[PDB]
Amino acid sequence: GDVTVILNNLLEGYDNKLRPDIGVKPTLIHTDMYVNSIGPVNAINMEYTIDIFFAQTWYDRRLKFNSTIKVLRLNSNMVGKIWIPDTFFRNSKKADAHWITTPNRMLRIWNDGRVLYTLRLTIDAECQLQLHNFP
Amino acid sequence: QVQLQESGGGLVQGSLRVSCAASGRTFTTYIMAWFRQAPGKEREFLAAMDQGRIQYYGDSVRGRFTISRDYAKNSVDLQLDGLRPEDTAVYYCAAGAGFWGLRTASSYHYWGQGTQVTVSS
Amino acid sequence: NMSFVKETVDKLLKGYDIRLRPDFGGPPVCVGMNIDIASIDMVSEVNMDYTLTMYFQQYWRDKRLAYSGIPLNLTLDNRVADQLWVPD
Amino acid sequence: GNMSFVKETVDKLLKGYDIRLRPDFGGPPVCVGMNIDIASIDMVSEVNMDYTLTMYFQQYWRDKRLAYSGIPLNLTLDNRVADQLWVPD
Amino acid sequence: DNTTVFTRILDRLLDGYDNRLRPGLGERVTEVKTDIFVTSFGPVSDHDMEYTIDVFFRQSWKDERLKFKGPMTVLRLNNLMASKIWTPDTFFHNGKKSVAHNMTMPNKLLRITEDGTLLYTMRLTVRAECPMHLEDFPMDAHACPLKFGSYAYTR
Amino acid sequence: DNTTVFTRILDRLLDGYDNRLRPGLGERVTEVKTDIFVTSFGPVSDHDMEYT
Ligand SMILES: *[C@@H]1O[C@H](CO)[C@@H](O[C@@H]2O[C@H](CO)[C@@H](O[C@@H]3O[C@H](CO[C@H]4O[C@H](CO[C@H]5O[C@H](CO)[C@@H](O)[C@H](O)[C@@H]5O[C@H]5O[C@H](CO)[C@@H](O)[C@H](O)[C@@H]5O)[C@@H](O)[C@H](O[C@H]5O[C@H](CO)[C@@H](O)[C@H](O)[C@@H]5O)[C@@H]4O)[C@@H](O)[C@H](O[C@H]4O[C@H](CO)[C@@H](O)[C@H](O)[C@@H]4O[C@H]4O[C@H](CO)[C@@H](O)[C@H](O)[C@@H]4O[C@H]4O[C@H](CO)[C@@H](O)[C@H](O)[C@@H]4O)[C@@H]3O)[C@H](O)[C@H]2NC(C)=O)[C@H](O)[C@H]1NC(C)=O
Ligand SMILES: *[C@@H]1O[C@H](CO)[C@@H](O[C@@H]2O[C@H](CO)[C@@H](O[C@@H]3O[C@H](CO[C@H]4O[C@H](CO)[C@@H](O)[C@H](O)[C@@H]4O)[C@@H](O)[C@H](O[C@H]4O[C@H](CO)[C@@H](O)[C@H](O)[C@@H]4O[C@H]4O[C@H](CO)[C@@H](O)[C@H](O)[C@@H]4O)[C@@H]3O)[C@H](O)[C@H]2NC(C)=O)[C@H](O)[C@H]1NC(C)=O
Ligand SMILES: *[C@@H]1O[C@H](CO)[C@@H](O[C@@H]2O[C@H](CO)[C@@H](O[C@@H]3O[C@H](CO)[C@@H](O)[C@H](O)[C@@H]3O)[C@H](O)[C@H]2NC(C)=O)[C@H](O)[C@H]1NC(C)=O
Ligand SMILES: [Cl-]
Repeated sequence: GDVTVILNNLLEGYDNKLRPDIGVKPTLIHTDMYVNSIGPVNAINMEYTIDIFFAQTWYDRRLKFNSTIKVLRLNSNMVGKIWIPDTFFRNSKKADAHWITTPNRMLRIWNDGRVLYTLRLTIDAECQLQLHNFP
Repeated sequence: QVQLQESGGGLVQGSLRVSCAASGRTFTTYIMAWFRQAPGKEREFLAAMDQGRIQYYGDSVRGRFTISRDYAKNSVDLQLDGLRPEDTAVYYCAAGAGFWGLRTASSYHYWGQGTQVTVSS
Repeated sequence: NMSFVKETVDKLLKGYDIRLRPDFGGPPVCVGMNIDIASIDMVSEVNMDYTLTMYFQQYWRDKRLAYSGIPLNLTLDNRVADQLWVPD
Repeated sequence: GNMSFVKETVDKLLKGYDIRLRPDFGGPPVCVGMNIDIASIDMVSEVNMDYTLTMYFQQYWRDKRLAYSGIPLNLTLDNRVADQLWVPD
Repeated sequence: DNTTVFTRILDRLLDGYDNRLRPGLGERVTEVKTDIFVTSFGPVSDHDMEYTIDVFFRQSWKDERLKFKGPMTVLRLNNLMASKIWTPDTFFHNGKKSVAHNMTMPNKLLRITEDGTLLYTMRLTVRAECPMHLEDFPMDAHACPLKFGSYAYTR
Repeated sequence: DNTTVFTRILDRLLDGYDNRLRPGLGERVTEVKTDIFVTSFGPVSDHDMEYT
């Protein structure tokens, strides 16, 4: 298959331990977010729940491919195969991805080497409330 | 009022089976034990069985005496094999919570009347 | 270039014994530790415990992982921590 | 049985063992006997409308692929071999 | 090199080793010497009729397959080596829901002596059943058990 | 053995199979016929605005 050989060529010699532009320049990650729902605000624990689709776009010249196909649209299988940013939420008391039925993640690689990586998340983030004027 | 009846033979020349039946209280969650008292000697621990079907035995009677429990009938049985002349004694059924024990008689609150057993060569 | 960095990392990870600590027969390995306390959440009287979130960072020296010709601190993907030795 | 002999026997049994296929994949159904030892029942809850049950659940079946000879004793293997062996779903 | 000899020793020990078979299988009984250090006796929950206990659970046994000659008598190895060898399948009969801590790493240690004596200790939090008789409550006293043994291997 | 033919069939089926690509990629739209059998309609949590 054309897509199969393209993927094998892209992964041939690829090192997911190293970020793109390890010694050249910083990797630029364009971030996008869709808030499905801001869950309840638990004032006792100083936290609120938020459900989001979190998307990150960047460039990896190792994943450039020349072909009539302009974009490879893939499920969560190659998320662990390619390098992924180690984005983490600083003010998260507890966060978890979604795994039903399969991992709620999506990958899309363009011929120019642009990688779009989206995933569903539910985060319990802390929020220090000043309750002087409550309610 | 709680009672612990015992039954079994009195004289052997040898195998035996001494049974003990409880009344007035369900001992499903208690440890049921067998003790022995010879003339002059102090009461000693022969065997015990726990709610988890775990069996504890004294060193003198390990591998010879076998303890079992029927939880439906609320009874504890002791099969005796390889009897010897020094096994002659009064055998006591007991039930308890095993506080500080499983081997000390003081941990058992309920006691049977005792059954004589004698071995003759 | 990235090819030289890839070769250096592969050379470092080749023949690395995760079972042995940095100086298995030698003197003890010195480990520095520092903590950044992100928050303390639930000091519970009934449970007699507290919840503590932190960035816990350990510092040590492993001469097996020394490299030359790359004037950079290589921040590797966190998956390689499974391949490398770390304190228990 | 000697250690090396038992090792070779187990390796022979597990070599070429297709875990994806049930013990008699071709024709007749495989018979599975089951036994339970109830360790405890803990929390019969009206609020949650459920009860908690701890048990030893034992399954018994026959796999002709795993038959061996020359070792009269039964082989109790490490529990990680269950991942290599087929078991009922 | 200092570490290459120990790497060779470990490779030799694991060469042909079958962790599925207990030591002395089919020829002798594996004798496991055990001890417990209770780091903290957890709180008792009367409602659940249970209690918690945090323990260093130490086991030790002889494995003639793992004897070696080397620079040192004892190899204080990483806990990863434990999974590559046979270890007892000890379990708590009256345990309800126990935890084997793995923060930051698996809280285990394995030490192999030159003669083939293995020491293997774990950090555990055991939540065990403690049935109670509450007729004398609150002036009652209990004897909470902690019972453990092999799951698969008989006497 | 009787099951060796099925083992060979499965090995042949998985030989060269790429599970990263949906069936009929670049040739048609993958049609998934779906259905649900509700074995038990769980309780409704009014506090969470939720149901199992
Ligand atoms: C202390 O001890 C703890 C207990 O040991 C320990 O926790 C465990 O840690 C391990 C290691 O970190 C965890 O393992 C990972 O789990 C990830 C998923 O996590 C979610 O799911 C698991 C349950 O996992 C099942 O479900 C997922 C989702 O579908 C599957 O992806 C898994 O394979 C697995 O499926 C089986 O089980 C299902 C039922 O559960 C069955 O339905 C199914 O049929 C399978 O039998 C949950 O446990 C997680 O929750 C917990 O952890 C989170 C995170 O901390 C907490 O927030 C939460 O509260 C829970 O505590 C969570 O829900 C896996 O993705 C991951 O595996 C990928 O990476 C590893 C390498 O890291 C690969 O080896 C592995 O193959 C996976 O990669 C392949 O697949 C991904 C996904 O598609 C690809 O992106 C990737 O490229 C790669 O693809 C290739 O291979 C595939 C086949 O392998 C192939 O299909 C592809 O096509 C391709 O070729 C890994 O398994 C484990 O979950 C933790 N928890 C438990 C309870 O075990 C803890 O870390 C220890 N702590 C410390 C400090 O040491
Ligand atoms: C739902 O229920 C199912 C069924 O009970 C359960 O499945 C079992 O899950 C476990 C955990 O994922 C599986 O265990 C793993 O199995 C693979 C298989 O390896 C063999 O694969 C084939 C043969 O089938 C051959 O290639 C060869 O024989 C392989 O040995 C192992 O590879 C896994 O090993 C790794 O993890 C071990 C535990 O930590 C390590 O001891 C071992 O060294 C391996 O380490 C990995 O990580 C290291 C870094 O941490 C890395 O350095 C190593 O290189 C390596 O990558 C592991 O034993 C088991 O097979 C499943 N059984 C099945 C599918 O039948 C599900 O997990 C369960 N889901 C839940 C609980 O949510
Ligand atoms: C390997 O395991 C099998 C299965 O456990 C062993 O066979 C079984 O041996 C026991 C003990 O002899 C048999 O049970 C006993 O039977 C009598 C008479 O029915 C009964 O009074 C006892 O209470 C007890 O149940 C059991 O029936 C038998 N099982 C079968 C299927 O024949 C076998 O001996 C083991 N081999 C070795 C080497 O240990
Ligand atoms: Cl709210």
